[PDB]
Amino acid sequence: MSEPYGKAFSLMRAEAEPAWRAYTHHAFVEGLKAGTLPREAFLHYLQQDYVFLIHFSRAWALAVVKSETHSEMLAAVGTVNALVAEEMQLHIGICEASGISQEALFATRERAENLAYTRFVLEAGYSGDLLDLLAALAPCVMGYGEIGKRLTAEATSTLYGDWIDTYGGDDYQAACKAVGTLLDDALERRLGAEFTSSPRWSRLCQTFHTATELEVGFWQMGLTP
Amino acid sequence: MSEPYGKAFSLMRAEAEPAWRAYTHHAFVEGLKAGTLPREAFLHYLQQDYVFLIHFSRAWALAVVKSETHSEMLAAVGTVNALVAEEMQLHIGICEASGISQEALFATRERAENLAYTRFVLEAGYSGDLLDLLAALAPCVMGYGEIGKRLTAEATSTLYGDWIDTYGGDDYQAACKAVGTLLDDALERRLGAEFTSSPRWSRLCQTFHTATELEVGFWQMGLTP
Amino acid sequence: MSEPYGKAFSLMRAEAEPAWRAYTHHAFVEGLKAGTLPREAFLHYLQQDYVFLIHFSRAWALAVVKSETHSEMLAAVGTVNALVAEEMQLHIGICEASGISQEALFATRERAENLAYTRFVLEAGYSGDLLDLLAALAPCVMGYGEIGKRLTAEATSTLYGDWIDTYGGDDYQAACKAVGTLLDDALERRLGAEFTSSPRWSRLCQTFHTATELEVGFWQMGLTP
Amino acid sequence: MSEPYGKAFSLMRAEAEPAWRAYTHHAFVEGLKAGTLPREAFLHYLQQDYVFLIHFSRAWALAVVKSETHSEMLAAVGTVNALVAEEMQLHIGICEASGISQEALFATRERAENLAYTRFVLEAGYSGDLLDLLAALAPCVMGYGEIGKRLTAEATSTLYGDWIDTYGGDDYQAACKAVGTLLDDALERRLGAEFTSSPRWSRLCQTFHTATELEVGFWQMGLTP
Ligand SMILES: [Cl-]
Ligand SMILES: [Cl-]
Ligand SMILES: [Cl-]
Ligand SMILES: [Cl-]
Repeated sequence: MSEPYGKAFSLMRAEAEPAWRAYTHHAFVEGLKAGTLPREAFLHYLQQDYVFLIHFSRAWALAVVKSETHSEMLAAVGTVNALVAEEMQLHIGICEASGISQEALFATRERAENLAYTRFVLEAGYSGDLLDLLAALAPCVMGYGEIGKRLTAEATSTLYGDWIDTYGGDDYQAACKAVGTLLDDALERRLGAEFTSSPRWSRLCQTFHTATELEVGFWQMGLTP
Repeated sequence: MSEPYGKAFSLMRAEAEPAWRAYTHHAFVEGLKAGTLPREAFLHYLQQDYVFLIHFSRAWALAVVKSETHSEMLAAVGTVNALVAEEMQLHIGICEASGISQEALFATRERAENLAYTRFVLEAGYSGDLLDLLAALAPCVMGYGEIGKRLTAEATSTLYGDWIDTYGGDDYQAACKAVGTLLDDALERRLGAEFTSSPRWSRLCQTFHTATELEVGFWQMGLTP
Repeated sequence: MSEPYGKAFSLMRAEAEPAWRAYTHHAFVEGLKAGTLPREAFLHYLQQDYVFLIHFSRAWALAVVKSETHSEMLAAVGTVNALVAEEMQLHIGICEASGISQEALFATRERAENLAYTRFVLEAGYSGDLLDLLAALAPCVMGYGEIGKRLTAEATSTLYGDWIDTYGGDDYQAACKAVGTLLDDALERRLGAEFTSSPRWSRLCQTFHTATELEVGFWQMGLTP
Repeated sequence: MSEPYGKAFSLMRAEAEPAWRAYTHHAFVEGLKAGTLPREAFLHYLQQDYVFLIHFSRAWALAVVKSETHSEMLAAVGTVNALVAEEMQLHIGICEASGISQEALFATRERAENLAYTRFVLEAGYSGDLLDLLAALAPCVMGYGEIGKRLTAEATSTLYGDWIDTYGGDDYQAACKAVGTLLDDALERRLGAEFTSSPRWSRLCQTFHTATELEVGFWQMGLTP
C-alpha cells in the first residue's frame, strides 16, 4: 500500500528526510531508470556491490547471533539465504555475463565509500543490539525495494531491466516486507507497543539516517569509477 | 574410513584424550546404546538440548560473520540451515511427540552445564577468530557423528533408534565431513600446510579439549534430571 | 543507607530472591565470617578467583566498548583500572603470600563453575548492549560489597580479615556506589526515567538473576577443592 | 634509532608504501610543519578528532577484551588510560581554548572519512583477533609518532607547536614504543619468531595498509572543512 514495509520503517524513513530522497532519487538511480547511466559506472558499481554483499551477508548472519526468539532467528536466517545461497551467486553470474573475471572480482579493491558503509553496519551490530543492527541494515533493504518498485512503474529503458526487475520483483518485495515485520516485531518485543516513546527511538533513527547518508555516498562512488 | 572427519579433527581428538573417550563412551551414551537410559533422563536431555540448539545455531551464525572467504561463509551458512531450518524444527517435533508442550519448552530453565558450554563456544568465537570458534564447535559436531556411527553398529535396542539414526544417518555424517573440510581449509588458509607447527595449534587443541570436557558435563547433566 | 548502590541494583536484588540470599549468605561466606572456612578451600578459591579476575577485567573493558557517552566510558575505564592496575596485581601478591607460585597460578585449570560464570557475562555483553552487560556484572560487584560490609560488622574472626577488609573497605564500597550510579544513569539514558516499565526490564532482571545463581555455583566450587 | 617502534611496525610500514608516505608527508602535515595550515581547517580537524578519539579509545578497550596474557591486557589498559583519562580530556581543553563549546563538540557530526576509519578498526577487532586489531590501530599510533618526531626537527613555525610537541614529546614517543613492543610480542606469541612466514602476515599487512589509506582520507577531510 502507501507504507508497504511496516510501521517502524515508515517512521524511520520520515525522520531521515531529506537524505532519504537524496538516496532513492539519486542521479545514479535516475540513470538506471532512463537507461542513461554509463556502462563503465554500472560495471564498477557491480564489482563494488559484490564486495558489499559479502559484508552485508555477514551483517545479516550477525542478526542471527543477536536474535532473542526463534522467530527473529528464522527471519534473519531466511535473509542470509536470500543473500548467500541466492543473491551473491546470481550477482557473480551477472558480473560474469558483463565480462568481469572471477579472479579479478576476488581481487576487487574496496572503495572507501563501500568500506565505510559495511563497517558502519557491522560495528553497529557488534556494539549495539539487534535493533541497532536492523536500523543500520534497513536503508539498504527497503531503499532498494522502494527504488525497484518505482523503476518498475517509471523506467523508460530496459537497458537496466534486470537490475530493476530484481528489486521490483515479487520475491524481493516479499523479502522487504519480511524484514519490515521483523523490525516491527523486534521493536515491540524490546521497547513495547509505544516504541517511539523510548529514548532509544531517537538513537535508532539516527543510525538509520547515517546509513541512508552512506547509501548516498555509495551511489556517488558508483558515478565515479 | 579410519579418520572420517578430516586431518585437523583427527589431530585434535588425539590431543583431547582421555576426555574424548569419557565424552563418546559416557554412561549416558551407553544408556542410549543399550536402551537402558531412563525416559525421564532422556526427556530432560531433549528439553535442555532444545535450548542448547538455539545457542549452538547462533554460534554457527557467528562462524559466518567470522568467515574470510565465500567458501567459508557458504559452509557455515549450510550448517546454520542444517540447524535452524531443519534440526531445531524437527527437534521440537520430537519433544512434542514425547509429551513436552511448546510453551513449557519455551520456558525451559537452562542448566548450568548447558549454559557453561554454549557461552564458552560463543565467547571463544567473539573473542578469537574463526579457528577458535571451530575448535570449540568441533567436539559437538564430530562427537555426535562418532557416537551416532558407533551406535548404528552397536545398539542392542531400538528404543533410542530415532536419536541413533539421526546422528548415524548419511545426512548427519555428510554434515560432519563438511565441517571437517571447513576446519582443514580454514587452518591451512590461515596457518599454512604445516599448521601444527604454529603456536596457535596448542591453543586451538586446548579450546577443543575444554569443549570436550564441557560435553562430558552435558551428559552428566542429562543423567541428573 | 538502606540501599547504598543505587535504584536499579535495589530493584534487581529484590527480583533475584531467594537466590540473592543464597549467594550473600552462602556457607562459604559464613566460613569467611566465622574464620571456619578451611585453608585448602580458601586457597583453591583464590587461585580460581585469579582466573575469574582476568575474564571479569575483560568484561569491564567490554563495557568501555559498549559505552555511548564519555561518562559511561570513564566509569568503565575507572573499573578496569580498579581491577587490572590494582586488584589483580594485589591478588597475585595475596596468592604469593599464601604459598602459590606464579608459574602454577598461570597454569591454573579453570573450574567449570568459574568458566560458566565469566563466559556468561562476556557473551551477554557481546550479544546484548551495555545494560545486558551491567546486569550480568552487578551481582559480582554489589554482592561482594554487601558481603564485605556485613562481615565488617559481623565477623567473629580475623583469619580472613584481609578479604573482609578489602570488600568492606571504603575504596571498594565507593567503587560499588560508582557502578550503581553508572547502572542507574545507563538505564535512564536508554529506557527513560520509568525504566521498570520497559519490556527490557524483565530481561535484565533475568540476566542478573542468572548471574546471581552462577555466583552461588562459584561459592559451591570454592567449597569443593 | 632507525626503526624506533619495533620489528613488526617497520616491516608493515615497508609493505604499506607509497600510502605510508602519502600519510606521513600529507599536505595537511606540511601545513602543520610550516604553520601555513588555515585555522578553519585545524579547528575542523580538532572537532572531528574529538569524535575519532572516542571510537579509537573504544578500540583500545577492545584490545583488552581480545588479550590473552596479563601482559597484553596491561599494555592495552595502559593505552586506554593514555587516551581516556588523559588525551581526550586534554583535547577537550584544546578545543575549548580554541573557542569550541562543550555542547557543540558533543553534537559534532561525524564526517564519512572519520566514521570510515573508526568503524574499520573496530570491526577488524571484533571480527578478527588481537593481531587484526593492532594492525588496524598501528598506523594511527605510529604515524602520529613519526610525524611528531619529524616536525619536532623540521617545523618552521610554532603556530601548531602544541600539536607537534604532543606527538613529538617523550611521553607520546614512549607510548608508541610500548605499542610496538605489544605488537611484536603478540605476533611472536601467536605466530612464532618467524611470523612473516605465516599466511596471516599478508592479511595483517593489508589491514595496516587499508588503515594507512584511511589516514590519508582523514587528512584530506581535514583540508576540506
Ligand atoms: Cl571497482
Ligand atoms: Cl530440563
Ligand atoms: Cl584451583
Ligand atoms: Cl567538523
